[PDB]
Amino acid sequence: SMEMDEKDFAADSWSLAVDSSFLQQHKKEVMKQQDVIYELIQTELHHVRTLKIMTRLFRTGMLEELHLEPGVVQGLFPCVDELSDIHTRFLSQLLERRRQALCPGSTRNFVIHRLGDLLISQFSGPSAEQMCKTYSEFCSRHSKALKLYKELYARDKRFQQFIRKVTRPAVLKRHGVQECILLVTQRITKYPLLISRILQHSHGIEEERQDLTTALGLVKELLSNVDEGIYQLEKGARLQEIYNR
Amino acid sequence: AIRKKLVIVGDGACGKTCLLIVFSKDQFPEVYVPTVFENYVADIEVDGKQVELALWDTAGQEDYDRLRPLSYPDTDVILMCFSIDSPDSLENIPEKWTPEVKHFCPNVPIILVGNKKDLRNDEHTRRELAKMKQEPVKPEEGRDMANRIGAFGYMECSAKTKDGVREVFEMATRAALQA
Ligand SMILES: CN(C)C(=O)c1ccc(F)cc1Br
Repeated sequence: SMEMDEKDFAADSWSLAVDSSFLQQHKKEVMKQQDVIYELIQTELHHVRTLKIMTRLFRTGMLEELHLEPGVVQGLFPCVDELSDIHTRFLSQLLERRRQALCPGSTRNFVIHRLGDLLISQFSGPSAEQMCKTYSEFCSRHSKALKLYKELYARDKRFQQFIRKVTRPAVLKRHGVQECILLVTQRITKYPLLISRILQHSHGIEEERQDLTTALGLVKELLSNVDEGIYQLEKGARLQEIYNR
Repeated sequence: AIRKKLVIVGDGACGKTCLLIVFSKDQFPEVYVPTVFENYVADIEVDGKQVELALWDTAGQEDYDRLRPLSYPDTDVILMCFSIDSPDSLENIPEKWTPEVKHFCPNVPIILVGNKKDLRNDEHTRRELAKMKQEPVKPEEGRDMANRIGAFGYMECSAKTKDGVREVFEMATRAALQA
């Protein structure tokens, strides 16, 4: 992540991020709604950071330092460039909505009143079709990526040294290769939980309540389509094992 | 320090997310309780042994039968949760959660955990449950279910007050270390 965004989302909540004199100008219901929107953006910033560790630290480091067989790096990090493009674009829209809402003279005081429309746009049309295609592919290749990682770490000395080197810093404690893969697979199922809680505190404006209700339905439709489109790929699986599913 | 993996399972109302949040911060949040939990790697020393215990939540995956199992590879210990204020969450343990965990995590120890133990003697909880001819889960009902399902053990805790939370994760670490 870049320092400007890390600092903007360093606080544990929106109520601790804004100036206390600005917080005191709002009703409790607005504070509750803003705290959950802040958690959605903060966790999205961390999710894009997980994807950058996978593309920049691991994938590109293996290509530039190691002598792996062709197709091995793609097997460890399936769809990571596509996932990075989807979420970096979504994060850009969330951060621009926050930036437009800032009070003049402030880099921290804002209220986002219109998130629903942004979520309907993200979870409909071509961006939803790309999310469905990419997660159906990624999640079907998840078990294979973990098995490939374990085989390389146990048998290739230079690979083991590389992993131990780049994951030694304390800031990588939660972000080993296998941890990154499961953080990405679990991201999509966090959205309904966050959206439902924002919706609970968005009844003040009926158009906003309706828009978040529509967004929640679109997110659940996407998840149901991805879940129905998954079948774990296995290296060396025979056709007979596949058609006898 | 050896690395071990813990996964918590249970119904949406069992309090699994809150339990992981309270343990990982050693505090019940005073300003904002997070809606979701990403992951965490806890440094735990139990009976003289140092372990890095990676913690994972299955919240949000309950309705997605092909996404949910992706949380299980290489799990070393399962916390199988129910809420003491919800006998319905306890009824779903033996024939939904238990067969799934035994299938994807063979031979992995399961600790059955009764969450929200502070609500056992809460008057509002007792009034609400009595309308459906129910009462808070009794300790013997929890122990009997743990015995029936082949659990390694039965424990209770309250994420709200933190009582019993440290003991659950220290025991899970001991279970993860056993042969
Ligand atoms: C085909 N395949 C990899 C599985 O059924 C599987 C096995 C174990 C596990 F912990 C998660 C899964 Br998903």
